Amino acid sequence: SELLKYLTT
Amino acid sequence: SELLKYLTT
Amino acid sequence: LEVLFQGPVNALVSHLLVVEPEKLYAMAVATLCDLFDREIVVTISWAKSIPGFSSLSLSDQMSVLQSVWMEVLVLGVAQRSLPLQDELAFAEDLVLDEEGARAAGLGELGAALLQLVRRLQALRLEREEYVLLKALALANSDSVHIEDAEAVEQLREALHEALLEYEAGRRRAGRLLLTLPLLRQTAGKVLAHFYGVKLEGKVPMHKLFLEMLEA
Amino acid sequence: LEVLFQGPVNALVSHLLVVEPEKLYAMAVATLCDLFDREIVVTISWAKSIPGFSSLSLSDQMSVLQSVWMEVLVLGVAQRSLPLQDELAFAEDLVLDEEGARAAGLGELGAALLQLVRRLQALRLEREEYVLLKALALANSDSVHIEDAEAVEQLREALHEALLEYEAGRRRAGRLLLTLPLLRQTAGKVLAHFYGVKLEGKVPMHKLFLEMLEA
Repeated sequence: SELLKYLTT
Repeated sequence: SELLKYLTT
Repeated sequence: LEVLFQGPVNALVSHLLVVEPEKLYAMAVATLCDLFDREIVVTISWAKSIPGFSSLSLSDQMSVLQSVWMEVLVLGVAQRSLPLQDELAFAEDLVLDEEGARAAGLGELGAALLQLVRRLQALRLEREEYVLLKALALANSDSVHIEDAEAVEQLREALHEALLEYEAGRRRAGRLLLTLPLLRQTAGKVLAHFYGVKLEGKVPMHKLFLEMLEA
Repeated sequence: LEVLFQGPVNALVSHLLVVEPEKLYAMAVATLCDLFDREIVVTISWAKSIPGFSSLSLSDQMSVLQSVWMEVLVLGVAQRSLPLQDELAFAEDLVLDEEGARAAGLGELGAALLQLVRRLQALRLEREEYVLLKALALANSDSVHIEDAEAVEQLREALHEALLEYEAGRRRAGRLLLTLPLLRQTAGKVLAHFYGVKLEGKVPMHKLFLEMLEA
């Protein structure tokens, strides 16, 4: 989730 | 120690 | 990026050297929590520059990262500490001996970390070898949550092949691979220690760091 | 025995096949404790038949064994479970699915073990490859208590070389080595579970098994 946000940046 | 006994058998 | 697997390996290796994350400063258990949180961010964008990684489904990118992130952080501390003796370079401004590390609330972690460092020192690891090894550890994940096992295996294989191709420019690759079991055990010790810190609830930790500890 | 490193590798490999321990019967957490105690005994005499091992100082033989014994036991369960599906062959008369293993008081260990088993299944490990890999895991110990690091490294190297020589009769060895990190993590999970059983104090355990858990 936080991880999803940095991955899909 | 038990280990020493089986190693030195 | 995937074309780097198709040409000669020197191009791949130079790419991995170029995307190596830059030195981090830390500004004493709360220091490491802050530093580790920031290295996760850096690690995420690093992963994205690994050829093949971004071709995995997002949820598999997620699973890999959340199972290897600490292995990558720990391997970075190790490369930075290779030229030193009985000291661990956590950052440009945070070098710590075993005593220094008890005092920053790390318990026996300093000893565990120096065991890895000595094992890599014995090899005289080159910088080229390190970035291929680091990429290979990413790709050797073993998450229970991986969906396309075949895709992760295929990326693992290309990175392994790159290491082989690199070493042939010839038992040396295997010697490198035989330090991975220790890298993974050491990382799991670091994880267990900081998960213990989570439970105490004294030290505040940022969102991303908590999320990765839960996983 | 050391002469097996000097001739052709087929002789070494046949020696390792001949000294493979025979099938063990188990006669339900106390069952595994009994079985694991007996497999330590078997493992000790197995180690002694590994060329080079007996040339280590006794105290280093001790350190190696007390840091890898569970890796060898776990790798034996894995080879025995390779032809099966979602089942773990702990013994000739003790095969267990994930449910069966919760019931024998193993918690999540069945899942951990099957993760290793699937990773080796993907490789289609041969019997020859397994005994070289098992010997190599012994020699890849990383005990903190090792005195002559150079001697352990030298034995590691010969066994690694044997695997290479074997595979050349050529990325295949490395693929094998990349399952070692998971083998060691899995073994450490099994250890942690049975150390927890020690503390409860319900289940009685034999001397040797307790001694190896303490170490």
